[PDB]
Amino acid sequence: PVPPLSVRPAVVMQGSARNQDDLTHKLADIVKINNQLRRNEQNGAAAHVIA
Amino acid sequence: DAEFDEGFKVPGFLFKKLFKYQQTGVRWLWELHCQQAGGILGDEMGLGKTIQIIAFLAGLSYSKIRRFEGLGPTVIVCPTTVMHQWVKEFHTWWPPFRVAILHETGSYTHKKEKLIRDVAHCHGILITSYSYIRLMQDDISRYDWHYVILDEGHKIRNPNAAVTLACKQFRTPHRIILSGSPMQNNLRELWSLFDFIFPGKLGTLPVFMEQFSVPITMGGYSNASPVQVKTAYKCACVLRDTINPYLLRRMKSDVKMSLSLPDKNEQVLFCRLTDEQHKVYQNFVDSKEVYRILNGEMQIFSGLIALRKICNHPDLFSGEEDQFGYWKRSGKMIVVESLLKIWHKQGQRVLLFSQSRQMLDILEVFLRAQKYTYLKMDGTTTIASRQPLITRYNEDTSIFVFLLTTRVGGLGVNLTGANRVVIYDPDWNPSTDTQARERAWRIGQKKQVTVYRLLTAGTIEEKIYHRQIFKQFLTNRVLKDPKQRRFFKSNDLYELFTLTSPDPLASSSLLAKMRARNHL
DNA sequence: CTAGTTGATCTCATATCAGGAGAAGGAGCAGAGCG
DNA sequence: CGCTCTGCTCCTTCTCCCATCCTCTCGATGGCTATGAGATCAACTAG
Ligand SMILES: Nc1ncnc2c1ncn2[C@@H]1O[C@H](COP(=O)(O)OP(=O)(O)O)[C@@H](O)[C@H]1O
Ligand code: BEF
Ligand SMILES: [Mg+2]
Repeated sequence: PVPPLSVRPAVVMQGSARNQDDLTHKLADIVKINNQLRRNEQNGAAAHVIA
Repeated sequence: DAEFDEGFKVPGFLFKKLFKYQQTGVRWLWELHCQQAGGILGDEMGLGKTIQIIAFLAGLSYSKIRRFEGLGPTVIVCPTTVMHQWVKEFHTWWPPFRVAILHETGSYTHKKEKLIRDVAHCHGILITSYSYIRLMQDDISRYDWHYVILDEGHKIRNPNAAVTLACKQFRTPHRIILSGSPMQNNLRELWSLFDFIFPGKLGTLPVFMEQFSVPITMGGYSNASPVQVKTAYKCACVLRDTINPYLLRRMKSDVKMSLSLPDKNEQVLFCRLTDEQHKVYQNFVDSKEVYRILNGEMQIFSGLIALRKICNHPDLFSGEEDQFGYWKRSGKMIVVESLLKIWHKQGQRVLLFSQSRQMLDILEVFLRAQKYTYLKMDGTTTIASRQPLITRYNEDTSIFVFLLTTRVGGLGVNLTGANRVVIYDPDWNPSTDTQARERAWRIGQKKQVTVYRLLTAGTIEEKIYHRQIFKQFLTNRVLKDPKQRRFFKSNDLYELFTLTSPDPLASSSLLAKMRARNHL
């Protein structure tokens, strides 16, 4: 379960740079590796790579 | 009439019109029908695959073979520029067919779902586009079509594109692909095509990749050790054997003598960057953005596109007679201007290709700066006018140059009225340019053709040329012979941001084949 | 009605040290029945 | 008479917790993740 935006608000700094929450960065890592694992299982990858 | 093995007759007049290899192809299509398999008409561009398909379908309707009595409702999926080319060829070759178009242009003027329904219930040929197959799979697959010919079927080459998943939803066994280049970047594309015509032959993409793609590829890198070369040769032989029954790929060298085609040249000009073009390129390779690319911080695509623009023309920094896209600022346009001058005085018609729409606009402004009469067809020109445009160019010779993007101006269109063709800018994909150059040297070309490929020497373009030579060698390893010379001209690494301006078998044939294969 | 142009939208394709305290598991083992 | 089934102890992890409220300054944070061709389509902008 990925929480809503209220639990991880993207606070705007003095300028326009929108800083993301720690939860959002972590979910970014999770989605990155999840997509990476999904393609590695779908396409050519070694068993140790998938592991 | 000509009669084949079981009950398949093709009319004598329709058959007499064909060539020897085209009737070999009609035969091959019908053995595919008999075995209820699909296949790839891989005859390279211009040999006539529309005619083999139409002749086979006509003989399928005319033979009244036995669910469907004769020919059922078939769908032909093709690039948008050739839907009306297909309709024209059907109406001249086999007029009894009802050939609808499923497109905005179309001819229907009612709900499209109604058109699909009617063609399913009167056994017509529904000619649609890949976009429509993606968009209307809800309706296109509720009707049990009899054939699913995909023209330029290499649009199915990505196993994960939505078009690919859509086209693989037809329940029918009689899947056909027309593509004179059914392998463009790697073997995954071949797997996708064969997974459409016959899902199981090549295995799941897991097995295909591990068994074929990694071996066959790793034996083409320059540094490949001999053992790994021999493994690649063995695996290529196995793959060719496996796909032999379902690929029919004739070239214009086994047919050309039997086809009365004129001579062909394929020169590659190495243009020179101008001093200002060189200065922009040097200041971009020295720019910090390239440094960020080489460190993995930023995406390579941005820098690649910037360099391609620089070699095309310095439209990055737009420098009277200094308007945007002035021809004298780019070396390739200097070469093109000289070539157009000579060819115009030689009374000849040219086919000018470009990967980029912006560069095509620059070349249009350049041609109008000259007095040359031209004609332009990119992805923005309305589809309904594209076949008229082609017809215009082919019919009246006052029009001198035909400005084309390789993506719409390549890919199945017949432009034999053209005589000279210059590929202004290379593409990463070799086959884009193969098909663009084959737009001229086709059945119907009565004059000698020469193709000019413009590369800026020592620039990104030469590297793209090396990439596509490597890809073409990997393709030739598994289409024409498994004994391909290793690509040694480079290691094809991420230093393409550097400017380097120049200056019953009886168990013994079987066992012998096994000892052969294993000894390798 | 008829084309044609123009945005928007979406698909696709290009590359390589000055804690503590308790609770839980595990292991060594002494020993009791007892098969 | 050799195996099992305890169940006691010593050690080892292992994990949790460590007053309340309040004021101020100071340094870092950047995160940036493209591009374009083609097709589709729906709305004007003319006819
Ligand atoms: N046997 C033939 N007789 C007459 N014309 C032919 C024959 N075969 C092909 N053609 C013509 O050659 C042209 C090119 O063939 P086409 O089917 O467009 O090539 P591809 O195989 O690349 O699709 C077509 O316009 C077609 O009319
Ligand atoms: F493959 Be094309 F039809 F020449
Ligand atoms: Mg064709």
